[PDB]
Parts: sequence; C-alpha cells; structure tokens
Amino acid sequence: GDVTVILNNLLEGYDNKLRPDIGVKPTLIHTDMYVNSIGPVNAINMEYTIDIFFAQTWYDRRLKFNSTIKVLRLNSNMVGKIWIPDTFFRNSKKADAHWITTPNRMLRIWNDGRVLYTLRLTIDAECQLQLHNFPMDEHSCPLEFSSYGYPREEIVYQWKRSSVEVGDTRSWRLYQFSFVGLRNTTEVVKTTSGDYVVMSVYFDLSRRMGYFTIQTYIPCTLIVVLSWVSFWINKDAVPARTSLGITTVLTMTTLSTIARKSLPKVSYVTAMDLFVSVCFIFVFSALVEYGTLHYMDSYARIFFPTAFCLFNLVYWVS
Amino acid sequence: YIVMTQSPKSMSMSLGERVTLSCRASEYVGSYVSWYQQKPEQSPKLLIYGASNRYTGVPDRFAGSGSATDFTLTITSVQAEDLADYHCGQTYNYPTFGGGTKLEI
Amino acid sequence: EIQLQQSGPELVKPGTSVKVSCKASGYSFTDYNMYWVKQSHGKSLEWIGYIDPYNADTTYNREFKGKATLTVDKSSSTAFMHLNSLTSEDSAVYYCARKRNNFYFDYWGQGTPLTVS
Amino acid sequence: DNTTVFTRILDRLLDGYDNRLRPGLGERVTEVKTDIFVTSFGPVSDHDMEYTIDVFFRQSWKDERLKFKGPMTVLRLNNLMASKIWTPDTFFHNGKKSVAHNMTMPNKLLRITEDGTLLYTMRLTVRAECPMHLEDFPMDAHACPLKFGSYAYTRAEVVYEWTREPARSVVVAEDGSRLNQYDLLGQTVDSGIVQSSTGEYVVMTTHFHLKRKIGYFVIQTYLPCIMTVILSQVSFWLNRESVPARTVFGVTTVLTMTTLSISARNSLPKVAYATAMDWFIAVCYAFVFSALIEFATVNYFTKRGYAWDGKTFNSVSKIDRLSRIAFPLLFGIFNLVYWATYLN
Amino acid sequence: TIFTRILDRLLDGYDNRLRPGLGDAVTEVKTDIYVTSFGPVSDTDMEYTIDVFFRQTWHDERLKFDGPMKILPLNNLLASKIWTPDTFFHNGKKSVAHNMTTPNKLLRLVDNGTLLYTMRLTIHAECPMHLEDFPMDVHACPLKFGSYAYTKAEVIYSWTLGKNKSVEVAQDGSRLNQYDLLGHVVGTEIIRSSTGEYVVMTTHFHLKRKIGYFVIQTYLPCIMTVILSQVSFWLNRESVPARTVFGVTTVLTMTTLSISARNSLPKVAYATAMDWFIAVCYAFVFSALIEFATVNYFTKRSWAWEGKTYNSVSKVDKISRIIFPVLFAIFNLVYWATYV
Amino acid sequence: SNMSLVKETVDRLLKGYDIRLRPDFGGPPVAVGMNIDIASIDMVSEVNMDYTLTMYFQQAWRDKRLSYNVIPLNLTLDNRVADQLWVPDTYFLNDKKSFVHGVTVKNRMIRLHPDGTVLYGLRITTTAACMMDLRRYPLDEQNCTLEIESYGYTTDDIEFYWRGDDNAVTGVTKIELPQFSIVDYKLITKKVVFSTGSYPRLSLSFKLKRNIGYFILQTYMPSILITILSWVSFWINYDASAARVALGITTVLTMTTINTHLRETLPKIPYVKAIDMYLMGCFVFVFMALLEYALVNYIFFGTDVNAIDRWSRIFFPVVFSFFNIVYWLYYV
Amino acid sequence: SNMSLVKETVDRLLKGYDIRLRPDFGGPPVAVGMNIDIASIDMVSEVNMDYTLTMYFQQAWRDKRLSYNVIPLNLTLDNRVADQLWVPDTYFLNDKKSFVHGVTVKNRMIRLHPDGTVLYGLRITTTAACMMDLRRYPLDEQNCTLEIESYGYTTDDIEFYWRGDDNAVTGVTKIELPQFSIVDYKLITKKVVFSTGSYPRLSLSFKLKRNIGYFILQTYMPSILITILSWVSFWINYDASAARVALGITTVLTMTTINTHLRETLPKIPYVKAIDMYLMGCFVFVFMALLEYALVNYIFFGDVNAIDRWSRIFFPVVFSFFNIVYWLYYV
Ligand SMILES: *[C@@H]1O[C@H](CO)[C@@H](O[C@@H]2O[C@H](CO)[C@@H](O[C@@H]3O[C@H](CO[C@H]4O[C@H](CO)[C@@H](O)[C@H](O[C@H]5O[C@H](CO)[C@@H](O)[C@H](O)[C@@H]5O)[C@@H]4O)[C@@H](O)[C@H](O[C@H]4O[C@H](CO)[C@@H](O)[C@H](O)[C@@H]4O[C@H]4O[C@H](CO)[C@@H](O)[C@H](O)[C@@H]4O)[C@@H]3O)[C@H](O)[C@H]2NC(C)=O)[C@H](O)[C@H]1NC(C)=O
Ligand SMILES: *[C@@H]1O[C@H](CO[C@@H]2O[C@@H](C)[C@@H](O)[C@@H](O)[C@@H]2O)[C@@H](O[C@@H]2O[C@H](CO)[C@@H](O[C@@H]3O[C@H](CO)[C@@H](O)[C@H](O)[C@@H]3O)[C@H](O)[C@H]2NC(C)=O)[C@H](O)[C@H]1NC(C)=O
Ligand SMILES: *[C@@H]1O[C@H](CO)[C@@H](O)[C@H](O)[C@H]1NC(C)=O
Repeated sequence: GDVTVILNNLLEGYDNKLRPDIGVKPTLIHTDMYVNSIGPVNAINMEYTIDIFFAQTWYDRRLKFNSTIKVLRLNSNMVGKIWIPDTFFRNSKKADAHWITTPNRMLRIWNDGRVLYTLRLTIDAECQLQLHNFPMDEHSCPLEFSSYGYPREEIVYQWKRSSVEVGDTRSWRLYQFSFVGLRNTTEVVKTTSGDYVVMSVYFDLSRRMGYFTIQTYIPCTLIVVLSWVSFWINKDAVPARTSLGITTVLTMTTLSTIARKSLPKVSYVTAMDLFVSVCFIFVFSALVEYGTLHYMDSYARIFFPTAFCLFNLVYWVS
Repeated sequence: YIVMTQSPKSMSMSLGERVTLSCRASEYVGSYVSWYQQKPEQSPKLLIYGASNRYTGVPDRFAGSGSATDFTLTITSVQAEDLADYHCGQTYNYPTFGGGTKLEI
Repeated sequence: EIQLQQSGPELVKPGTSVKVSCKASGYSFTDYNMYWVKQSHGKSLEWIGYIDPYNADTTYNREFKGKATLTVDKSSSTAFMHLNSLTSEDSAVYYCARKRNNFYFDYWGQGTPLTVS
Repeated sequence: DNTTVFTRILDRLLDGYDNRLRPGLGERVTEVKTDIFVTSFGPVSDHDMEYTIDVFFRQSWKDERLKFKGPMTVLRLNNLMASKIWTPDTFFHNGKKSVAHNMTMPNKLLRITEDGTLLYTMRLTVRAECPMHLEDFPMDAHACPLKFGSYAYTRAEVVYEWTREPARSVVVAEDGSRLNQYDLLGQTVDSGIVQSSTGEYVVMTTHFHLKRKIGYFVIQTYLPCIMTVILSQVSFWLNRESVPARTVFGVTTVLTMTTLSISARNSLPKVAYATAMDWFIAVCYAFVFSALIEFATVNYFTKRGYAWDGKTFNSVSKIDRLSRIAFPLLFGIFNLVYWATYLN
Repeated sequence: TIFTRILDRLLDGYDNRLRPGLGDAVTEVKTDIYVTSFGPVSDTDMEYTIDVFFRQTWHDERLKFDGPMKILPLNNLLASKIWTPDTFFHNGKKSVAHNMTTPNKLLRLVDNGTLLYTMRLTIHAECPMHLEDFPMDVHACPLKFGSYAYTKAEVIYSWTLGKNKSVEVAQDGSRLNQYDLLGHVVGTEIIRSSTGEYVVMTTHFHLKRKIGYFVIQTYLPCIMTVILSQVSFWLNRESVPARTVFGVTTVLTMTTLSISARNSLPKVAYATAMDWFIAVCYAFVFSALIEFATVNYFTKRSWAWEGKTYNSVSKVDKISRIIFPVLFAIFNLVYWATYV
Repeated sequence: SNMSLVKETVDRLLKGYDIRLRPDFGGPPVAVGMNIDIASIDMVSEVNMDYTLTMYFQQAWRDKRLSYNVIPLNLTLDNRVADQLWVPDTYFLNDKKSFVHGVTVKNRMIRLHPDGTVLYGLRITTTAACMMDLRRYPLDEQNCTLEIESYGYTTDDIEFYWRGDDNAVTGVTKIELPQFSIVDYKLITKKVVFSTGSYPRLSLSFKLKRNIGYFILQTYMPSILITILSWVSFWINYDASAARVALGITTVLTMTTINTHLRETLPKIPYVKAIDMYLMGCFVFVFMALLEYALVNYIFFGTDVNAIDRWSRIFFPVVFSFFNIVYWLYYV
Repeated sequence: SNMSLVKETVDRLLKGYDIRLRPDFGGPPVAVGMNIDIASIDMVSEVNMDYTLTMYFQQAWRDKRLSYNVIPLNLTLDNRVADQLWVPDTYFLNDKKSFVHGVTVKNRMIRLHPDGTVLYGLRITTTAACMMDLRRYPLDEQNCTLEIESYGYTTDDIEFYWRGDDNAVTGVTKIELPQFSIVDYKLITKKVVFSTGSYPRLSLSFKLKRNIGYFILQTYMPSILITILSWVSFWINYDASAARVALGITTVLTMTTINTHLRETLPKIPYVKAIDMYLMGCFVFVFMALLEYALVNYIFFGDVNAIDRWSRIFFPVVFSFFNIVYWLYYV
C-alpha cells in the first residue's frame, strides 16, 4: 500500500532509545491534558484517583514525511515502536493505563513531524490533605509529571493553547468535594539525579458536608441534646438519671470511635475531633453536675445549651 | 546423637518359624531406617532400606515395616542362611547403628 | 558391582598412628560421600566420620574428633583415615561405607582389623 | 577480553542445549539434592489454614551437558542464564498462591560448578497450606507440611534428595521468625512416594512443628472469658435484694460472652469440630448462664423486694452462699482439668 | 497442511496497523453482545461488572480466501496478528480478558471476507447512579464502547441483528444479586472531541434495584425500632428507668442503622430516599424521647400504683400511643406511594 | 546417544507445527477427554457467589501430528513446550479469576505418548462461580458446577468427554471443606448452543452440603441461648420493670445486631434466608416477650397479672420447641 | 551529525554486550554505589508488620564496557535499554510485595556517563517487612531496615557502598508520616554469610519513633477518660446498686471492647505490649473499681463511706504511680 511504505520509512533506521535531537536542543513537549473524571478522593491514604486522557505533542524530526495524506492516525500498536517521552507522574502511588480491548492509546503523526500521543490513564495521584479543620477543609490537590531520567537540559515541558481539557463534571465520581478549578504551573526541581522541569496541575476542590452531617455531626449534636434531657428528668429517679448519664457518655465514646475510624489517623487535633472532644467535656460536666446534685439545676439547664450555641457560632465563623 | 536399641538381643527361633525383630530409635528418624545383615567374618549387607522398601536382590522373606521410632524386620520363613546378627541403622542425622540381634538354631 | 576394597589388617603398639585406605570401585569417587565405621569386637557399629571427596570437606564424630583425620585422594580413587594416639580401647575392625541416598549405606568395605597391645 | 572468555564459555554451554529435556532422560533418574534456608517463617494465616514462608529454595543437580574447564571453578551467573537451561519443575503440593520475588531483578542465583553440578537457588514467598485439625486450639501443635515435588516427572524420572543429612538440610535463620503467634519448635524431614492418576511422584515432606503461643489468646479471649465468669460470680456476692443491678449484671455478662464467642470463632476458620477454646467458651457460657439461672431461682424464692437498712428483710440466699463457694471452686477444678488435659 | 498455506497467504503482506480499506472508505464494525452473566453491581463505587461475549463483525477485504473450507475458526493468538478494532469502553474502569486456560477469544474468517471476533470480558464499567430514590430506584447503566483512535471518517459502529436482537441477556445467567434487570435499550450516537469525531455505541441496561434485600437488611430493622419507640408509650410513665433505657437504646440502634446504611452508601451529599426514611424514623424516635422529656416534667406524685395519691396517666401518652403509629403508617404509605 | 534421539524426535514434532489449526482441521471433531484430580475445593465464598477450586486438570485429546514410535518411553516434557503446542481453547464459563500456579516454574504437564495421545495438565486455582440458593442457607445442599467449554471451536471441530466416566473426578472424598461436606458429585455432558453455534459442555457438578454444626456453634446456638435469655424475663417479677425491660431490649437489640452482622457477612440477596427465618423467628419470640411485658405493665397500671406470666412462661418454650420441630421438618 | 553520532555510539556500546557477565567478571569486584531518595513512606501497617516505602533507588557503577569518549555529554537513554544492559541483581530481603511504577512508560532511568559509570535509577514502591518488636508500643522507637543485598554475587564479585557517607540518602527529613516520625536514619554496610558464601549488604535503617500524641488522642484518651469514669462511681451513694453496679460493668465492658478493638487492629502479637500493659493496668483499675462496690455492698448487706473516700483518693495516687513508672520505663 501507500501508507505502509510511509510507516516503514518512518521506522527504518529509527533509534527508539534516543530522544528527538539529543544534545542538539532541549526537546519541547506540550502536554495539554483532558480530564474524564476525578474519582473518589481517598483522603485516608492522602491520594485521589483521576481518569485522564493525557496528550503530549512533541515535534520529532525523525517522524517527517511528504505525501498527499496530511496525517497518519495510528492505533496503540505504534506507541512502542517510536520514541516516547518517558513521562512519569511524580506524586502517583498506583497508576495504570487501560488495556481492554486493545491498549487505550492513540498516536497521530502530522506531515511536518508534529506527533500527538494521547493515552488513557487511571492515576492515583498523591496530595497532602492537611486535616486541621476537618471537615471544613478546601483543598488544592495537585498532580505532577516530567521525564524521570531526562534533565532540564534534554527535555522541556510546556502547556499547549488549550490549558486543560476538563470534561463534564456532572459525570464525575467526586463525592465529597466539588471541583472548583484548574491551575497550571511549571517549575524546576533539583534532586540527586539532576534538575528537572516538572509541570504540576492543581485541581482546586471544595469540600461539602452531606455525609458527615448526618453520619456524625447531627448524631453527636443530638447526643448533646440527650445530655440536656438528663437535667430535666426528676432527680429522685436515681437509677434512671444515672443510666441516662452513663448511656450518654457511652454514645460519646462510640461516636468518637466511629468518627476517628472514618477519618485518616493523624497526629493532631481536627475540628471534627475538637467538636467531639467539646461534646465529651460537655457530657462529662453534665454527669459531674448530677453527681454534685446527689450529694442550681435550673441554671445548668440554660447554661449548657448557651455554651453549646456559642461553640457552634464560633465553629460557623471559622 | 541418635541411639538404636534392638530389643531382643538374642533369639533361638526354629527354621521356618516367623521370627520378628524390633528396633527403636531414641528420637525421630522418619523413614530413614535401614536393616543390615552381619554374617560372621562378613561386612554388613543391606536388607531393608527406607524402613519398608526392600533393596534389590533381597529375598521376599525379609518383611520390614513400622513407623518412625518403632521398626520391625520379620523373617516369616527363616532358613539357615538368614540367621545372623541384624543391625538397624539410621541416617536422619549423623548415622548410628544398634546392637546386633544374634540368632542360634 | 560396587566394591570398596580396603588396605587390610594392622598390628601396632600404643602411641603410634595408623593410616587405613578405602579404594572404591565402579561409581565415581566424588559423587558419593565416604563414611567411616568402627566395629568394636562384640559391640555394635560406630560411625567415625564422612568425607565429601569432591571438595575434601570432612565431618567427624564428636568422640572421634582429633583422633581421626580424613583425607581423600581423587587422582587415585581412595579415601584415607589417619588414626593417632592409639590405645587398647581402639583395637577393633574398621569398615568404609558409601552413602547412596539419605536412606541407606550402599556398599561396605571388606574389613580392616586393628590390634593394639 | 577479560569477560569475553566467560561469554564464549556460556555460549558454548547453551549451544545445542535442549532445556525441555531433563538430565539423563531415558538413561538415569535425576537426583535433585535440594535443601531449604528459611530466611523468615512468615505469619501463619490460620484463617485460611495456610502459612507463608520465605525461603532460599536451594536445589542442586549434576548436569553433564554443563561441563566446562576455564579460569574460574564456579560460574556465579545471573538469573537470565537460569531460564536458558533445564531447571526442575518443582512445585509445592500444598502451595496455594506463591510468587518468586523478582525485585529488583529475579532473585535466583545460578551457580555452575566446573563438573556440571548446578546449584540453582531462588527466593520464594511460599504460601503453603496445612491441613489443620484445630481441635485443641489455641493449645495445638501443628506439623505444617511443606510437600514439594516435580509436577510433570515421576519417580522413575526425577527423585528428590536432601543436600545434607535430613536434619541438617532445612536450615532456618535464627533471626527470621515472622511468626506473630506461633513458635517454630523445629522441622522434621521425610521423603516418600505419592500415587497419582498419571503416575508415582516422589515427595519431600517437611513438617514445620509449630507450637501456637497462647499469649495472644490468653489476653484476647481467655482473660476476658475468665473475667466475665468471675463477673458473673461477682453477681453472687451482690445482694439478692437489688433486682435491677443483679439482673443487669447477669444480662451484661451473658451478652459479653456471646460477643466473645462470636469474636473467638471469627479468628479461626469455619471448621465443623469445636476447638478447645470453644469448649472453654461453652463451659464459661454454662457458668454465666448458670449464674443468671441462679439469680432467676433466687428471684423465684425472693419473697421480699425492699433491701436491708441499718419490717423483716430478706435472708442471704442459701443458693447464693453455695454458689459463692461452688462456682469459683467448680471453675478452678474445671480450669485445672482443662489446662492439665490440653497442655500435657 | 493446505489450511496452513491459506492462513500464511492471508497473513503474508498484512499490516495490522492500517484499517480495513484505509483511505478508500470507512470501515463499519458491527457489534453484538451476549451477556453471559450480568455480574454484581457495585453501588459504593458506582460501577457494574458484566461478563459478556463481545462479538464484533467487520468486512476486511484483505482477509478473504477460497478453499475447501468455507469458514475458518482459528486460535485466539491469531487475533493479535490480524487487525482488530481498537475498541475501548468509555466507562470501563478495570476490565479483564480471561486467559484460562488460553485467551478466551474467538476469531472466524468467513469466506466472503467478513471477520467475527469474540471475547469473554469482565467489564467493570462506570454507571453514574442518582440515589435520591434509593433503594426503590431505577438505573439506566450505560455500556459505551468506541474506537479510541479512529474518527467517524475512519471507524463506525452499527448493531448487526438490530435494536432488540443484538444484545442478548440469558435470564438464567443473571449474577445480579440485589438488582433486577428490567431490560436493555441500545442506542448509537456521535461524540465530538478536540481530537476528532467518533462513533459511540451505548447499551442502556435498565436495572431495577430489588427492594427485597433492603426491605430485610435495613428497612425492617428500622420499622422494628419505630415500633419499639411506640412500645415505650405503652410502658408506664412511672417506669422512668424503663422509658429512659428504651429511648436511649432505640436511638442508639437507629444511629447505628444510619451509619451502616451510609457504610453501604457512597459518601455523597444526595441525602437519599433511604436516608430520608432513616431521618424521619430518627425524628420519630427522638420525638418519642422528647415526649418522655416533657411528661417527666409533670411527674409530681413520683409514686407508682399498687393493685397515697397515684399518678394519673398523661394525656400526652394517650395521644402519643394512638397517633404515633398512625402518623408512621401514613408517612410510610406516602413514602411507598411517592416512590411507587 | 538417547538424548540426541529424543532431541531429534521433539525437534521433528515441533517443526512446521501450526499452533493456529486444530488436529485434523477440516476433519472430524477431536475427542478431548478430561480427568480432573481435585487438590482442594477450599474457600467456597457465598459472599462473592463462587468457589476456589485448586485442581489438577488433565486433558487427554488425541493429536495425530504428535506421533512418534522410535522412543518406547512416554516423553514428559517441560511446561514451556506447552506454549509451542496446540492446546484446546478451553475455558470455565463461570470462572472469575484463574491462574496456573507460578512457583517454582509454571505448573503444567506435557506428556507425549507414542500413540499420539497427549496428556495435558494444569494446576489451576480457578474461582469458578455458582449461583447459590441461600433460601435454605445454612442447611442448603448447594449444587455448584465447573462448566468446562470450548470457546472458539463448535461441536463440528471438538467434542468433550470424561475419561473413565464417573472415575474421571478423583479425590473429592479426600477433600475436607471446613463448613461444607461434599455429599455427592455428578458428571454430565451437556451441549449448549450459542448464537455462533453448538458447543461441548462438561458441567462437572458437586452437591456440597453445609455442615450445620459450625453454624450451630456460631449462629444457631447463641441465638437459642439469647432466646432463653429473653424467656428468663418470664421468670422475673413483673414489678421489676427496669430489670425486665433491660433484659427485653438487650435480647431484642442483640438479635438485631446478630442479624445485621450476618447480613454484613452475607451477600446482597433479596430472598429470605433459612438462617434468617430462624433469626426472624427468634426475633418474633423476643419481641413478643417484650410485648408481653408491656401488656402486663398496661394491665397492672392502666392474680391475672401473675396468671399471664405463668401461662406465657409455660407456653413460650413449647411454642419455640414446636417451631424448631416445624423448622427441621421443613428443611432436614 | 550529532544525533547520528550518538546513535552510532550507543549502537557500539550495546553491540557485543553480554547481560550475563557482571562488570570485570572473573576479576576484582565492581564497587556498585547506592543512592536513595525517599519519595514517601506511605503506610506503616502494624497489622501486617510491614511498611510501604516509595523511593528513587539509584545505583551507579563503573562498567568499562559502557565507556564512550567521542561525545562530550552524558547520555540518558530510554528505560528499555536497561533490559539490554547488566544491572546488579539487588533485592530487598525485607520486601514482600514491591514493584517499579509503570505509567506512562516504566519508571526507570539509564544515564550513561562519559567515563563509563552508569546511573540506574528506579522508582520503586516496596512493602518492606520489618519485624517490629512492640513491647514499648505506642511509646516505641522502632527500627525498620531496607536490606539492599546482592543475590547471586558474593563479596568476591560485587561490593556495595553509599556514594557519599550520608550524601547517598536524601529527602528523608522532608517526609511526614501521620503515624510516625523519622528521628534518625542510618547507613550500614556489612558482609553477611550464608551457606553459599559471603555477600555484601547495605542496610538503610530508619529508627522511626512513634507519634505519641497520635495515640494520646486516638487510643489513650479513651483509656484515661474511661478510668476517670470508673472513678466517678466512687462518689455515688452506696444504696445505688442499680446505678453504681451498672456503671462499673459498663466501664469494664467499655475497657474490654476498647482493648479487643485495639488488639483486633494490632497483629496477633504473643506478648503484653506497652499499650497492652497500659490497657491491662486500666483494666485492673476499673475491675478493682467494680470490686470496690462489690465489697461495699457485700459488707453492708452480707465504714463503707470511708472505704469509698479511701478509694477516691488512693486510686488516682497509685494510678499516677503506675503512669509515671510506665512513662519513665518506656520514654
Ligand atoms: C517481575 O515480574 C513482574 C510480574 O510479576 C513483571 O511484570 C510483567 O512484565 C511483563 C513483561 O515485562 C509485562 O508484559 C507486558 O504487558 C503489557 C500489558 O500489561 C497489562 O496487562 C498485564 C497482563 O498481561 C497486566 O498484568 C498489567 O498490569 C500490571 O502492569 C502495569 C504496568 O505495566 C501496572 O501498572 C499494573 O498495576 C500491573 O502491575 C498491564 O495491565 C503488554 O502490552 C506487553 O506486550 C507488549 O510488549 C512486549 C514487549 O516485548 C511485546 O513483545 C508485545 O508484542 C507487546 O508489544 C505490542 O503492544 C504494545 C502496546 O503498547 C506496543 O507498544 C508495542 O509496540 C507492540 O505493538 C507485555 O506483554 C506485564 O504487564 C508485567 N506485569 C504483570 C505480569 O503483572 C516484571 O517485568 C518482572 N521484572 C521486573 C524487573 O519487575
Ligand atoms: C494468557 O496470559 C498472558 C496474557 O494475558 C493476561 O493474563 C492475566 C495475567 C491477566 O492479567 C489478563 O488480564 C491478561 O490478558 C499471556 O502471557 C504471555 O505469554 C506469551 C507466551 O504465551 C509470552 O511470550 C513469550 O515471552 C517470553 C519472554 O521472555 C519470550 O521469551 C517468548 O519467546 C515468548 O515471546 C508473553 O511474554 C506473555 N506476556 C506477559 C507475561 O505479559 C499468556 O501466555 C496467555 N496464555 C496463553 C496460553 O497464551
Ligand atoms: C518532500 O518532497 C518535497 C518535494 O520534493 C520537498 O520539497 C520536501 O522537502 C520533502 N520533504 C522531506 C524530504 O522531508
């Protein structure tokens, strides 16, 4: 045929190992990315799954041809044959391309020599979630990438005219957060191997309260309401008042455990943990007040909700 | 070290009678227990290898059995030739043999 | 058809040393370790030590350590045993066996009486 | 040129080498002198009745095709050379799901002695299976087998042998004890034959005699069980008059026992036969339920409700005092019989 | 031996990178699905697994032959050698092409030139789920698939048998444990991309969640908790320890039911219909507790009745025991009628 | 000498060997015989609705091209030659995750017999699926099957059978499943037809009965004991409202916890389980006991009060007993 | 000409190269220098007694075969060339499940230097297993090591070292584990001897010290607050058995469920850990707190106010004595 001879001409005497114009100049790569869906944010492991259509346009002098056809639109069979930017995602914990039914990649070679290499990926990128004000924490989870081996001298990244090709956010698996926006940055990092040109996309995400509200917040709040209910009940009912107090603190311990187990375990107090701790000192004070009563009550009846209300107002301001 | 204890030191079984030997190692030896025949002025000749299996060229009269630490070499139809000292060896560890079980018509 | 032929009987006096050989036939010497066995007259068989012919490594009985030295010649297929500081208790007949597997000693030496008086 | 001689040697060895055919195929049986160096005895997954073991599975076999006479006596080659030559298809008869580590590169050393005595060790995470009869669990010594033989070849084709004395073959590194709850007493080696549909296989059984340490379950199960029983006994001391407090004690104790019984069973596999722990739990269940039945009987004869002050009051239940002495005693005798029966 | 000569004739001078009739015309892949077993639907991950016989048929001019045999069934390995469409699932997350004992694939070259290419997959395809009516909800899970590299001027897809016959689902082979497969509707559309225009099929499997599982695991325990709360009213108000322990225990189970339900639920802000039911049940039990709170205010006598002023039964208790079941009943009937 | 002879033979056999074409292509269907040797049926997971079947799986098809007569012995080659040999494209239709065992080398057996018979073999931990009717769980006698079938070869090109008839499956009696008991295994040769055509099916089947002793220890007997615990409230005085109610809701809540724990440990199925039928029955018993306590409280506050206690005390164990008798009559 | 010259040079290097023979085979060992840059320590799974460590494992060595003098620059070939070159058969003896990252192409670096040195980098996620001795946990200063060791080459054929005494390991200070804190890391070089010979080994030995406040909030706060709750029972009136008995059982039951919850999370350890020793201490205190009421009731039905007061003051005192002895014993 006419395209097979062109393909064989391109691959004849083609050194897959060497990059385009090695030493001659830093090969310029444009890496305009498409986002299919930002998966669930695995805050427990400080990582997030993102499904991307990563396209890297790099001008390869070796892949040039002249004919009536203006571009060769090839499948993933050709990706291994040609030189590929050995791009790795710097904060990726577990990443894997899609392979079924055939490898999910495309490769287009233009007549001039521009090569557009798009591939589908499911990257579990890392981001550091500082959970100091959990769950009211708006994060900016980044993703990064550059060539693992090639230094800044031999490979340079850039963004193309379309900065990021974000898809329809409605079909995204972002359950707790809401995708706020995209910020793209190019920086240079120095390591033992050398100095690279890393390119870090920043996905700004805003957390909401739809799951934590009824799983822990409203339950613990109503447990505090049960502590309020303790004061109103008659003092003469000794076993009943004690039974309510001990059951309330049991609820607090169970809720503090379910709250901690749901959250990633960290070496600092969170706003969720400060909230549960304040409810703990509240119920503990309620039981201490009943114990003192056994050995006034009306003041405590109004005092506890007022302090709780001010605590809530301080939380809403923060 | 392992010690092999042939229980009957001497026997006087008649020809054709089923004559049974019994040997016991102090510790575990697995199946690696062998029975050897020591005729006078003759080197030992292997008769049973791996506790139950028979060496090549051995007559079928020598039936050997038993699990680890308890072994038996029974000559059901003993003849004049098959009447001499028998030693139970072992090789599960550094090898050690046992006191000869002598026979006399 | 494997025959382990030894040197033969020896008569000595206390204090000196005796070297006893064991020339295996048939199977290659290096292939199988050579175990040395002592038969005290009227007593059971006692293992002395085995020498791996290929690399000349040795392992000796704890009771026999020092008193017995194992050296193997491979140019001529033979395993030697040097017995030193001979006493009355060492008068016995010595055999050289062969270990075929982890189960059985395949073939045994003809027998080397040793007398000390 | 320094390394060219060894390149020509290796290319001479692999020249005409059919790695599909075993040594002496049709001429002699293949003697596989194999020994094991347990780098670490991984945690025994008692839930799946399997145990992980990390080993240097050394195996040596003379191969007359790999004869050479060069400057070096032993060719310490890389793992790439291993796939170029015949290695035995050794598989573990009870190996459920294992993997040979290959990070960074394959962890198999291939040493060719000049006479052709191959030595082919590999690192392995053998997740082998033990048929466990956990009837005396946790006090259950297990002879966890490690049976390995050739999948394809029969005893007439390859026969497996130990490199050294059978006791001096399966060596274990002193520091390599990943056993969280078990304790490797030792290893007993045995070689035998197993009959199969295709033929007779030689098998190298290796019973790793693991003694399970009760220290995990003494505090995990046994101490909470015993303390729950003595809680149910703390009931007895408490006065019959207080019906809510004694009843709540009995109910909480039996509810605890239920949660403990399910927690205990959760750890072990869903075997039909009750474990020794299960018998201990059942007896403890009998004790707590007996204590609650005891208080139900006392309440049956508890004529009065109001308690002692400073107008006839209740008397201390004859059942209360009898159970006060008997139940500790009965438990103690049961416990002594239990520990003596199972520990010995 | 002749079939080897024909097969090598076909593969000789063959380029597996180029399309069937590349440039001359657009190739028309034709797809038909035979779901062997519609695997479990993962509600937590919003993904569903399907084990399907993925038949694809396409006319390839290079792969035509004349010989003693008409149709040539070949080994699955030859699939690699010949050009296959680069079909990828637009919602496929983690698929598997089974290789036991060998690659589970089929490849027949019909005499005219048409190829038939099959594979047993396990597609963990994405299915976005709107759970605002969960559990009694209907989901239209799509199964999209189209060429990853070939534009609409290069590759197109068109169902072979038709709208109803192309997708076959054996009812006996239905691994749907908690779901009911109402049906399947097939559509074909076009996707516009910055890289090009592509043909995209879609098999909207309409699945009805089986209420029979969540009526048992979560709905019935909640109903029992609500009944227990109403049982508290039937208990005497003088039994303050009894009412207190009843209230706290009922609230505690209701909370653990909500937590377990959200454990089964992805952490979304939908506030599902199941969550709505658990919420109204929570309000019922908590209102019962508030009723005990207000009745405890007026327990002036504080002495029980024997059978010396005895406490009169609270009017709130009498009204509660009659309309709390009635309000729960009508709220249930409204709930079921609204969602059914 | 002999090694060169074997090398020449296997070299001739694998020379010019088209792996892509089945034996006697354009001819009669090749009769594939199978004789499975089960190593274990461990981990029969009803949560995932499947069972792992560690098995020695042997095929015994006859291949004409693999005919040699000079060598008298059976050529048992390495597993690697299997890659170079036409293997039937067989698969397990209900397989979910399967793999040939890896260590030390791939677990395959190739045995070229002189007559041309080929004895392929594998060691497979297939996680074969079988839909389970948990309506009788845990007393169900589940009939789980392994459906060996040819994927690409229709009946015109291949046919499956069991070498040695019922004795094809070996060692199933030796298998000791923890909760199951393999009570019966059956061999049948179906012929399933798909759109592509008819195919040969070997739905090797086991009927495996779940042992009830384990579920008694873990599920049933604790439920019975909790039911008796609930019945203890009949023995308790009615006026001890706090104690009786504490026993009441503790038993009811424990039953709810156990049921939810079971459902967490059990798969997501709509049909009521037999274990769930017993759990619901015990729930009705404990609930009715609590309702009885509510009834006596209402009667006393809002002789007869002792009478209802006495006859409920006698009637309840009898009702539970006959409930159990009806239960085991229903299932066992 | 430049690109073609580089092509010819690399074609010259890889032509005739043998992957089987190590550098200077049949000669002095090649000094292979290790260098590590810890990307992060993902998880420290006490449950499985191992930790996950993502690294940039760089190994540089002098291979005279891979020496090029024509071009005055450092080549960095595609990672697939590593399959065609010799690399040390390094293995982490602690590793249980480890891999080199794959996306997009395999995470790997090959930068040949003009003199002959190779720089074989790899991005490796290793689930290294360090058998942790938890008798001080959570006040435990554990070690966890990476046993970088050659498998097939004894000390007569290879020799590991750290390029730079402490410049070979980098990026460790920046790391932040929510569970742990790397107080110190050591570099060790040894020659371990097995039956097959003596091999050179390197040990990267992190002395990770546990974050105490993590547990003072997570695991210890329930223990201490529960103990205070147990003390709360000592102010209630003696004629409140329905209350004090219920609270005492409730407290000890809470301690049991907490202790079981922790030991369910923690592995099947056979000894009393310091967390276990503290939970046991609290368990003893809360059981004796129950037995206080047991005794009061006993004495009254089958002074008592004084016994309550003495328990009120004695229990915090001896509990503080237990606490301080525990703290000074383990910190
Ligand atoms: C240590 O052991 C491990 C295994 O425990 C080895 O890892 C395996 O290595 C082999 C070979 O090096 C890999 O095979 C390759 O697989 C490619 C597709 O892989 C996907 O499918 C496999 C199942 O087959 C999955 O297991 C993979 O998932 C795993 O790997 C990815 C990263 O790869 C991880 O992210 C995952 O989490 C998993 O860990 C993948 O999903 C396959 O395409 C490839 O075949 C091409 O390349 C060979 C090279 O010779 C060609 O001969 C062949 O023809 C193919 O080339 C065509 O197609 C490509 C497509 O791009 C074109 O580019 C070409 O030009 C040409 O047209 C090859 O078969 C295997 O994936 C891998 N992992 C396993 C088994 O899990 C390590 O190598 C070993 N050593 C070390 C040092 O670690
Ligand atoms: C079925 O399995 C794999 C590929 O399929 C995969 O299987 C599971 C692991 C799942 O992950 C599935 O999702 C997935 O589809 C096949 O492995 C490949 O086998 C061939 C030979 O059959 C290998 O080719 C050889 O490679 C060696 C490398 O040294 C060469 O020396 C040989 O000359 C030959 O080319 C190929 O490398 C291998 N691919 C891998 C391991 O990634 C497997 O063969 C297949 N089953 C059958 C029967 O073919
Ligand atoms: C292609 O051919 C045209 C016409 O001769 C020429 O101008 C152009 O430079 C060629 N491009 C190449 C050789 O890359």
